[PDB]
Amino acid sequence: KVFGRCELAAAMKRHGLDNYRGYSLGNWVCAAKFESNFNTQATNRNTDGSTDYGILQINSRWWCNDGRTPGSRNLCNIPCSALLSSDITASVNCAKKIVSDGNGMNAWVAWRNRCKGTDVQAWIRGCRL
Repeated sequence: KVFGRCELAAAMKRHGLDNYRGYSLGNWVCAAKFESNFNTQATNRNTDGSTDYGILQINSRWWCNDGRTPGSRNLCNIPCSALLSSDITASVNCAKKIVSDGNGMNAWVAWRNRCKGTDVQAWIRGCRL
């Protein structure tokens, strides 16, 4: 599923990401924009042999199991394919663990390079939330 911007904002808010670990909703929407282009089916292989999955590009080395990643830990206890669903529940629950792991949203490299420090409020402009 390719989410609309306000569609994704409303779902992320419903699942408790707005101000989660102190990160405003616009931070999460901006992260998803630049990690996945709002596409739940996005996958991208990393050089270490892991892969990132889903709307928030969650990695198969620490967080989900994809069966082909050396040193896999599966800390979210979920198959990586569950993170590709049109229902973002599993991605949000895993994202909550990731953003709590010590480095905050810097775990998302596109957030750090493209969203951090910017006017992230713009990502929820116009939305009825």
